[PDB]
Amino acid sequence: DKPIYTLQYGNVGFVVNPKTVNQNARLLMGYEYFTSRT
Amino acid sequence: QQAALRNQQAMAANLQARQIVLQQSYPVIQQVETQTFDPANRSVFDVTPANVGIVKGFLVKVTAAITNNHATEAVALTDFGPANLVQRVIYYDPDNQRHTETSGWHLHFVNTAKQGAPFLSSMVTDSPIKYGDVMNVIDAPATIAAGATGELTMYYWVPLAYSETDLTGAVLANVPQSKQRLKLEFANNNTAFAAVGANPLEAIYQGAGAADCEFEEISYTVYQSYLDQLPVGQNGYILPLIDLSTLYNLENSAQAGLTPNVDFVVQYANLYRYLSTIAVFDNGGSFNAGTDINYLSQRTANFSDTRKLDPKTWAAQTRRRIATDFPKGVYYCDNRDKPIYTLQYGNVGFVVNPKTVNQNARLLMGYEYFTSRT
Amino acid sequence: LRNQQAMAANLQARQIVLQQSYPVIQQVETQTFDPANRSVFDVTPANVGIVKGFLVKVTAAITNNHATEAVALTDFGPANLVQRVIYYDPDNQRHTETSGWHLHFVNTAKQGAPFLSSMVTDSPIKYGDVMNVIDAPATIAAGATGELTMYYWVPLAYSETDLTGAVLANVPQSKQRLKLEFANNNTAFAAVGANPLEAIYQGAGAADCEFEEISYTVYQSYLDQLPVGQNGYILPLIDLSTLYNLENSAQAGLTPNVDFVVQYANLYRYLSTIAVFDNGGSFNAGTDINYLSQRTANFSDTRKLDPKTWAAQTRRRIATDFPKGVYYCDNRDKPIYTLQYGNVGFVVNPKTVNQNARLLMGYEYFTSRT
Amino acid sequence: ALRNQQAMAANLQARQIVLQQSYPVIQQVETQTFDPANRSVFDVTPANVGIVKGFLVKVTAAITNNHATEAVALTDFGPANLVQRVIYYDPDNQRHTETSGWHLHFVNTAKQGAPFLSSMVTDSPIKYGDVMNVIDAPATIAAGATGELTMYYWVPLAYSETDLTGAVLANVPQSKQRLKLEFANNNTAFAAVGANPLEAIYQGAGAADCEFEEISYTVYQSYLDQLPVGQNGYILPLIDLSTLYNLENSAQAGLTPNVDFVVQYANLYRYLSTIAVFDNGGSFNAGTDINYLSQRTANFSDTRKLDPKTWAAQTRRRIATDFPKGVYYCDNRDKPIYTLQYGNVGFVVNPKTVNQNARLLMGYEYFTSRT
Amino acid sequence: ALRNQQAMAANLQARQIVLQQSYPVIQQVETQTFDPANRSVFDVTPANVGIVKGFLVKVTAAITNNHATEAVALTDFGPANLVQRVIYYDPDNQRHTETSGWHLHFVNTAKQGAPFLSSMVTDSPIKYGDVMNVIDAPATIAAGATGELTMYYWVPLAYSETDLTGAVLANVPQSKQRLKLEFANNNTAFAAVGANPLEAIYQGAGAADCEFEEISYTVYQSYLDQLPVGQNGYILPLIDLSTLYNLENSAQAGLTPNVDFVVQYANLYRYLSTIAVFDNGGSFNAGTDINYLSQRTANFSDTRKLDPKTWAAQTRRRIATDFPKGVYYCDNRDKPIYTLQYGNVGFVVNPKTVNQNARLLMGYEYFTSRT
Repeated sequence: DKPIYTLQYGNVGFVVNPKTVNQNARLLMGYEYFTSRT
Repeated sequence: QQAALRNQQAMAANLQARQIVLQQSYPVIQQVETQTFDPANRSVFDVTPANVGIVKGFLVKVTAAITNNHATEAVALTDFGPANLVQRVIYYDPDNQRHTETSGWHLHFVNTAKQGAPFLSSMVTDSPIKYGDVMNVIDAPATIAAGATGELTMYYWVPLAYSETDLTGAVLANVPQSKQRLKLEFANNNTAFAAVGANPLEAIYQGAGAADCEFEEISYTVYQSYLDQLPVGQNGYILPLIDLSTLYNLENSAQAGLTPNVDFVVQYANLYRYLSTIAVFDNGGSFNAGTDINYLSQRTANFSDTRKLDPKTWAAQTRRRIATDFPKGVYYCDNRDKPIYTLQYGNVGFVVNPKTVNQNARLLMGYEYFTSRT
Repeated sequence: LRNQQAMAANLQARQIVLQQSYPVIQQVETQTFDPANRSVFDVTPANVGIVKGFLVKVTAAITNNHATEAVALTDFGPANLVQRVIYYDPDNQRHTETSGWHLHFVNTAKQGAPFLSSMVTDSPIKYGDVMNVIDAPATIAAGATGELTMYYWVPLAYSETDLTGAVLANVPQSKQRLKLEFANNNTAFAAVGANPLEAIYQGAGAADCEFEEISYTVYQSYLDQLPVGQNGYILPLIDLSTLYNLENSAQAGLTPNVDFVVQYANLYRYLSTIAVFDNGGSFNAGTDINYLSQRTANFSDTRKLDPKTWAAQTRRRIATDFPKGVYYCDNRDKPIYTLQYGNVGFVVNPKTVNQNARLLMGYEYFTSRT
Repeated sequence: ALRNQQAMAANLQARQIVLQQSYPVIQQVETQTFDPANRSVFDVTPANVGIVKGFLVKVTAAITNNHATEAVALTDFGPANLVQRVIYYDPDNQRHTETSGWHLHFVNTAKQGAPFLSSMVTDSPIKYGDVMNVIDAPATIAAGATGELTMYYWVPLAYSETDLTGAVLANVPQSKQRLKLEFANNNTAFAAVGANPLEAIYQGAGAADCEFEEISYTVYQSYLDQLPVGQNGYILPLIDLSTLYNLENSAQAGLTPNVDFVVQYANLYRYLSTIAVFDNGGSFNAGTDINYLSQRTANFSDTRKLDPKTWAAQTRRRIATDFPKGVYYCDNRDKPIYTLQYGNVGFVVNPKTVNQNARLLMGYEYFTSRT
Repeated sequence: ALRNQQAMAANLQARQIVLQQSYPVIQQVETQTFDPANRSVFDVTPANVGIVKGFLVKVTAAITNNHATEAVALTDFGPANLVQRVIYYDPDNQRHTETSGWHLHFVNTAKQGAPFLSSMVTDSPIKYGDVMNVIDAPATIAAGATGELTMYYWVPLAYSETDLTGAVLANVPQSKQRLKLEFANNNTAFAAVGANPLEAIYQGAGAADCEFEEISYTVYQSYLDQLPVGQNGYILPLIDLSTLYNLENSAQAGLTPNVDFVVQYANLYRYLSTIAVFDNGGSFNAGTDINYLSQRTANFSDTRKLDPKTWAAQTRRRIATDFPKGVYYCDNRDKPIYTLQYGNVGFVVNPKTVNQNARLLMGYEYFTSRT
């Protein structure tokens, strides 16, 4: 209903504060978005 | 084209009004709330401060009683100790805009940086007159033996205004409608005590008796500092509009991905004017006195380092600022006179080139900055 | 109108004086004596240029003649080597009239650290307490003799750069009077259980302690070679027509959980306030107080704080705590000033009140000669 | 006189613009690790870039006491004696500072207002403290042990971070600067019992068998880059850049009990500070061998004739502690001693006791024009 | 837009005239022989003459393996690690290249189109071959032996012999250039078995007892003299001389198996080439620990997503052989990566295997304007 949209790169971020971090840990992100062809 | 005269005039008007406000109003520090609680029941509180005049900041007093119930083993203070009594603090002004949002340890290190010495500490001297640690303003037993109870006191200053004379960041709280909000997330029995070998970063005590340590209670008192009886003029209240429309915030973040002998770079965002930077090298739960670092630096898009220094030389610059060293693995950078601003030059980054990198290593960054409300 | 120009001129003249004159610190008097014979002295400073203040050096040897009991420093210790000080200028107007301990605490407040102390650091280079500038043995054992050194700065001018309160004596002719009352064998030693407020040492051997002798040297600090202009000497008339004084007082009548209010007088611009809670001879670290504050009638408290938070504000000013039961309040940037007597008061709400309890007040203030 | 007042105004404005427009940089120039038994004098070549303010010199060392049974203990100056002498020459080969490591260190302390780069002890439970050992040396080195030392010196060109008087403009590609560092060696660093400890780092019964294992130095150059350009090229504070801010030291002898020993400020320099070390024949005393010290003008009048403890009191107001035994300091920063404003001036010491080979080591901080 | 097209035309014409009228010169600037145990960082001062194109640095060294029984063998980078870092600052103290010796060497090879200054093996009976040992290092140094090494690096300012983009005009007598060389020492040059060989020259069971005996360097400066003068003074390619051509490197971590690791071209530079070294926790593999590599635009589309061998095939077309194990190259010279022409772009590596302490060492070659 209100898409994340910033005019500046990273004016918004997705946050994860981990309690436990094993070796080779990583976040695999997936995005759905709209953007102009031009 | 030009017309930039507006800015020049705006700055002058802002400074003039700031001075008038400082000269005409009277400073007040008043208690707004006090509570004693058991962390086992609750540890997060939302304080609603009073809406009176221009708010400069909050002095937060925190006391606690901790009992080590272990049958045989003791615990000892971590490097941060009582500074971890508050885990996180977040402030929202009447317009619901967020200002400071950071960890208690970061807020405390900035309190120290701005004082020019360990915050509210008692220096030691040869004076025969009995000055000294008489009142235990910030205090915590170095160790708590098996079966013993220790008493702690620590204070945090949550700033809105930059200082007592620079009202940049201050908040005008006169709208009866919306309240300010000061959120405090305190330590509890799950964050305050670290077992041997566990990461001590957020803990108060660490040791073989940690699993049996518990808070008997925690108490806090929030004092609000503000300016009352604001000066009025032909156009109504005289107010520094730039000061009151600028946010002075502290924020922290975490980054990982360090590798031995490779530059680890943390970019500064644009728009923010960074006054200070703190970098904590949490080397997988180990905090070392510079020995796990080749050098630290601040660098601009141009491979140009403005202060690429070995750890001890970096530490020397900090000794000139706070008269001692920050705890192991905590590094400070003062950019107050010439704030890092990515518009002034290209992008800029804070650099750490590690010598040794343990598993789960990360850099915890703390920033002090000014930014336009709009 | 006016004034804007009067002050502007005053400040200009001050600047010219500081820029053109030359500072001098000169010994004016030294004396050694036995307090068994005398303990009050009237020192006559030199009438030269603009006088800024006096540095008073006091040394003493104390012998514990007790057979087996020792004595130990009180909280004020050597700061009680001088019991009182009074200064009269060439026009017979008094400036400071206060106790040695209050004077010492103000010296500390103005320095921003324990006065003339040596700060401890990790430096391997041997800086440290090399010269024992202010010094006194923690204890003097039965049969032993201890050597003490104390310094006090009696201010006329507010600071090295603010000449408010300074005294013009290059002309006056009439003499200045710096009166000093030293500790004696009756005030310096407190028996166990007795009030240690005014004493230097307290302990089981006190009754047999005595001064071997006391010596003092007064150094006068002034500005010479004053600048001359058209109308003559260029002088900051406001600075020289303002008194910067320290004064003390005592108040009693405290009762548990009730606000004890000490009214500030009108006319005076109070820069700082010190309140000592002499709780019947007991000096506690805030545990006998609920809160302290400064209050305006019909405008409430401007800083009602618990003792530790009050102490926190002081730690920002002197980098440590004053001794037990000693509370400080800085109002330098905005001096307490009421047109009506007591339109403002200093408040102490006591938690515990022993017999013979009282608050010993100390004030730093500016006021017009006229 | 109008040409001067306007000259000073132009200078300050230029200084202010340079400070506002340029960006400060501190960067490593050179690092070297060596054994002083092999070589102890080094000529470092600073980079020629912008306006140079000074050099921060990091010095580390490892010392081993191989005596069979006896230890050695730090002298009063200790690690400040790791560098024996420092000399700087600018691109025109004009000499600025030339003094001892101990004098330079004492000025660094005076300018900081506290023991240089020290860590102040407080009651804070948070673990601030001597964490990084910026300036450090073990109090003693026992027979058979090896101690590690770290020392820092700031070699100034500019007077301060905001006052560029004494700074050096180094933008001439073929004219090099020279920073000469003369380090301690086994001969200077270790003093036998009873020998003069002035220049030594450690003194004790194990001295003859002490040896450096190595010394290392890293020189960082502090300067201002991206100099502002205007309608005439670089906007530069001409007075600042043509004034020398130097430190120098000398030794004076001829002291006799109860007689005023006067050291005349022999040059027409503007003396900002004076340090007097009473090396009483190898003995360094806490004022007990002195009646008084003073600064006096030809007019025979004293501006501050003080007993030793009172003299020390003035210093405690400046550096929050006392300088080591026998070291006396005098601040004249706001009103520099300048013999052309008043008669010749002298620094005075009236000794109470004078041992054989007694002397006053004088250290000066001053401004003087290139021409 | 007309002001630009004409600006570029004027630049090229000026460049062409400078190249036709001036005469190229290459001359020694400085030579020094030293033991890195004593000093390993040197600030060389180039001569201020005409337009400077670059520096050819000759480096020789003697290394002795004093282990009782074990040898050491060259690492994959070997003598390219004789210089650890190189940094250049021009007369205005603007920094150009700042990178590692190995990265600089790989770019020298990429620009030559074959291993830099190597001798190609052929069937010729005439005795051409490795006669002069221009770049040379013994494959192994046995216990008790001493090996001799020679290495050359070209530090570029100008992009090439014919393209003066990035060149430096050094005709300001008092503004010096700075070429800082940080050499290998016993700590960086020798890696024990199992230790990371990235920065080392030799690795083996005899490493702990290996020592440099000496290192020597000679810097030659290449420049253009007798600059053409016209009706306005020197005819100069203004765009060429106000553009920086630099090399820089950085390290990136955070790799996980089968997941795309993306390194964003974070600056608005015009990236001519990219080198990615997969230091897989001290292990350097021949593509077997990688699924694919690619360059990708915000549009999420890949312009060259390739398996490792096919990626290597493209590089073989550029340098006639493969770079060492774990070193990947990408040529973008004709169409430089420039994030302002298309969305942000990223260099991608999707690893098949990721060891502890894995990281990508990124090396970039790029153009950027001074302002």
